[PDB]
Amino acid sequence: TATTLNTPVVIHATQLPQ
Amino acid sequence: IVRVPIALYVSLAPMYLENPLQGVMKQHLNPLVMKYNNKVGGVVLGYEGLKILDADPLSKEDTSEKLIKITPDTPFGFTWCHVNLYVW
Amino acid sequence: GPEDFQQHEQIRRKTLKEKAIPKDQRATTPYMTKYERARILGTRALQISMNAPVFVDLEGETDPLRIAMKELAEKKIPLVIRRYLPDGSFEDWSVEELIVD
Amino acid sequence: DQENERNISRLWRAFRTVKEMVKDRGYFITQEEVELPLEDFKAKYCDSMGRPQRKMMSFQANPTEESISKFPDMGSLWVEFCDEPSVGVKTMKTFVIHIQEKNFQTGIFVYQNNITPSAMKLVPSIPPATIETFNEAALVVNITHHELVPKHIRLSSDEKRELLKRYRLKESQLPRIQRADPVALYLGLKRGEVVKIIRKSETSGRYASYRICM
Repeated sequence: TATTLNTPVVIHATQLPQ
Repeated sequence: IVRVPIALYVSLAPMYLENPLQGVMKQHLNPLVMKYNNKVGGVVLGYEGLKILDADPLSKEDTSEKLIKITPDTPFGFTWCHVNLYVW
Repeated sequence: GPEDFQQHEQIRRKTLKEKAIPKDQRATTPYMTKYERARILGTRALQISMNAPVFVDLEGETDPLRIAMKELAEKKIPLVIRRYLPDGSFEDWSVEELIVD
Repeated sequence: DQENERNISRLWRAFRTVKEMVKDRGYFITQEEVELPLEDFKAKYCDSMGRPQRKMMSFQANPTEESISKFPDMGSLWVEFCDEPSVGVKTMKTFVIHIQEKNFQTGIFVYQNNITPSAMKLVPSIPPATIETFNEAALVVNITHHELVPKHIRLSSDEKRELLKRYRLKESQLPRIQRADPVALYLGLKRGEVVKIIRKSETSGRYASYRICM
């Protein structure tokens, strides 16, 4: 699988885990 | 259990071109539940506060009509999103 | 890290806002160009052929381009043309906002 | 006077072109001064023997009121007609110290036949004043009177800013006019300042286009 239909293109952390 | 705000770049289906929030949820967020992520650093236990960014910056963030950018060679739309994930 | 991405995102969105031209001062053609009409018809046809919800009533037709032309006649196309100026500035005209021919 | 009359007439035409050049650049010259008849020119700048006394024609020009309003920082202008066929380094030194002591913001120099290459390495060495060198030749005809050559208008700073904001341009992206083509020399154009061209397009009549000097 792993098409651009089930997984986001990029996962970026906006801020530190809070 | 740590709440980790993240920014996504997800695809929107023309089937979901009418409820993009649920479209993004069911395409991307719902699969991520109970599955470890190689980016955040833990198994995602849920999500909340999914907010879709706007492709038109001048649009007030209180509006309910946002713009999604359609792929030039595909009826799918890709947009930035912000969401908080419950990570164990 | 997260803060580096946060500042990268802030710079990107600030540049985007600095490039957008508000609706009150756009100086482009009020009409819809032939290229804009053709691409809006093609994209709407792609979307409807990809099982999108439709607004106009089907008259038994099955050609997605014909359905898109019917929607354009009824001004029911939920699309926006982002006309790009040479320097990267863009004006977001709406399909209904534009006058077809 | 077999050919000395031809020399006098060529010098008079060059002087007329210089007056027109200064006036177009935006200084105060009377229309009677520009359209100077040949007999009056001979009675003014020429002696009884017929020699073209070129020391008399060195004049000083000042901006008009409209020119001052347009360009705030325009200064006086000096024009010279050296007597010797070739301008020497000593004459160039005298000219540059003359410009410095008069505090002229622009000097115009002409040379009858030639200029020594050594007198050219120090003209751009006295900022902010500038020295522009022309010849008695290549000035017997005003190259802006040619129907192929359109009307060139030097765009001010405010108009240039308005142009760049109107087209959302960059100063580099505009069409470019060389610093050494006769029109830029005629207007005394500087690098970075835009000119305006009114073109006589046969499909649209008058047409406004702009070139930048780089």
